Amino acid sequence: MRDRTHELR
Amino acid sequence: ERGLKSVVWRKIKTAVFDDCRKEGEWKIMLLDEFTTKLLSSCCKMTDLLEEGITVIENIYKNREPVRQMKALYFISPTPKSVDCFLRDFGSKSEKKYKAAYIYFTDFCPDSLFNKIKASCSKSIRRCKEINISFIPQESQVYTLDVPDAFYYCYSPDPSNASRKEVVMEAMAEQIVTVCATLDENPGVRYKSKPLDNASKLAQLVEKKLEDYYKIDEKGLIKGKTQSQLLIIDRGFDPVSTVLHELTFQAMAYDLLPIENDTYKYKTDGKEKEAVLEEDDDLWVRVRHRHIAVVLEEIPKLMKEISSTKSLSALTQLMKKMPHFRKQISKQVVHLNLAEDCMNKFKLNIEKLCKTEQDLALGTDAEGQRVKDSMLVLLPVLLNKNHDNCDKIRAVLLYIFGINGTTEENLDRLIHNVKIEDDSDMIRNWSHLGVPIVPPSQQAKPLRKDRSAEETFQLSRWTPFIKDIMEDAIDNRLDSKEWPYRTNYLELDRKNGSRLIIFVIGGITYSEMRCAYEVSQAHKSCEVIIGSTHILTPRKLLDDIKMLNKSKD
Repeated sequence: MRDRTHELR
Repeated sequence: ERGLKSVVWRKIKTAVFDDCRKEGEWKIMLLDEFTTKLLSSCCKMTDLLEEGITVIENIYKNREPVRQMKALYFISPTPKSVDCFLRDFGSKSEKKYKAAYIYFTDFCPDSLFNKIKASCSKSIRRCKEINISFIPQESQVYTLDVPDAFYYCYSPDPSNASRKEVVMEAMAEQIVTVCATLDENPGVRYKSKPLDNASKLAQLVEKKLEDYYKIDEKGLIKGKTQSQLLIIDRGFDPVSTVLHELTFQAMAYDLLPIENDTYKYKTDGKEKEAVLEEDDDLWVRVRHRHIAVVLEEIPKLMKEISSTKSLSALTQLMKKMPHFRKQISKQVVHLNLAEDCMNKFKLNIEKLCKTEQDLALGTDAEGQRVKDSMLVLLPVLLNKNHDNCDKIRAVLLYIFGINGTTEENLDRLIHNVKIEDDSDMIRNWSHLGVPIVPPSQQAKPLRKDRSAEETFQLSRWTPFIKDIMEDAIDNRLDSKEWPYRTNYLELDRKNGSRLIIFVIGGITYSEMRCAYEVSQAHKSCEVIIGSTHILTPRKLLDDIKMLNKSKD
C-alpha cells in the first residue's frame, strides 16, 4: 500500500 | 531541472509538504538520521518555510510538548524511528502535538504498523508512504542507505549468510524506490560476470517492482517503460577502484581527507570548512575536469582586479565589487583545496601515476605490448617517499594486469616489500570474483578501441562502465553476458529514455564522471549510476580486508 491513513481507522 | 536532487525535491514537496499543507498555518517537522540526510541533500533548510515548516527537530532526542501545533513526521520505517513516535502519542498516551502526519520514506512492515495503529490516535490524521529510500548525492548519482552492505555482500561463508540475504533485499527494495521516483519501470538485466550476486539481486529487483506498481497508488506508471536497469558486480572492474585518478573530484576525495563532502581549512584563521555540493555551482564546473585544465580555466586571475584601477561606470565598479566579494571568496576555497592536491601531486603522486597508467593499460606510454610488466612496477619502491597504501595499490594493478598470478611470487612481495600487516588488502580481492591465485580465469573481457585523443598521457584509462553505458545506448551488448478520436492508449510523458546503472560494492568518483561525460556527450538519454556507497582507494582497501573476519 502507499496510503495507510484509512487503514489506521 | 532533471538534476536528481530536483526530481526528489519535486516529489517530497508534493507527496509530503503539499499533502498536509494548510495555507494559513505552519507546523513542526520531525526527522530521523536518514530523512535528515535526505532533506539536506536536496534543499537549504530554509526553503522549508515556504512549505509550511517553521521548526525542525530530531525525533530521536526528547522534545518539549507543543499542543498547539501539528506535527509532520518525515521518517523511515525504522523500529527506532517509530518507537520515538510512539513516545509522542503511544506510551503514557500524553500527546505532544495537536495532530500527527506520518510520512514513511518506504513501505512500513505490519509489525511496526500494528504497534502504531493500535496505540493510540486519533491524532494521527495521516500515515502515508512516499517511497524515497535513496540519497541524491549528485544530479546524476544516487546512493542507498544499506549499512555494512559491502561486507555482508562479500563475506567468506560463516553465519553471515542470513544477514547477506537481508542486505540483498534491502538493496533491491531500496533500488526500486529509485525507479519509482524517476517514474520508470525499467527492465532488469544483470551481468554474468564475477560471482553471481548481480543475477540474484536482479531477480529481487525484477520481482520487487513487479509487486510494486501492482500496488502503487500514484497510478502514473504500469508495465515496463522505455528504460533499462543494469545490475553489475564490483569484480567487473577492479582497476578503476585503485587508480590515482587525475580528475579533480576523484583525486580530492582520494588524496585529501574529505570526509562527508566537507573539506576542512586552513586557510586561514581560524580554520573553517567548505562543502563540495552542487549548490556551489562553481565546483560543479570543475569537479569533472582534469587537474591541469582545472587550473587554466578559472585561476590567475581576472587581475589586476579586472579593469581596475576617468570612470563613467565608477559606481558600477563600486557595486559590482560588493557582490563579487563572494565570487572571489568561493574561487579561493576551490583553489586552496586544489593547491593541497597540487602539492601531494608534485611531491610524489605525479611520479606514481607514470608507472600506474602504463601498468593499468599495460601498453600505455606509447609502449605497445610491453612484455615484462614487473619491470614497470619497480620504480614505485625507492620513490618512497610513499605510503604502504600506494604500495599495495600499485601491486594490485600489476596482478590485475597479469590476471591470476602465482602463489609463490605473490608471497615474496608481501614479504620483501614490507606490507606484512594489511596483507589481506590483496588476498581478499578474490572474494569479489577477481583472480588472486588461480592464473587466467575468464581471460579478461573485451573493451572498446580508441584510444583516440588523450591529453596529459596519464589518464588514458577509461572505466569499464563507460564502454558499457555506450554498449547499452548503442544497443550492441552481449545477450549472453547481459541476460534479462476515441482510441485508448496509455499516455504518456514525461521521463523518457533513462539508463539506470547500479554497481554493487560501491562506485568510484572516476566512474561517476562516466555518467556525466556519456550523458553530456549524448542527450537522447540520461545515465544514472549509483550504489550503497561512494568509493575511495583507501576506504575500499580497508573494507576489502576485514572480510575474512566475522565482526566483531
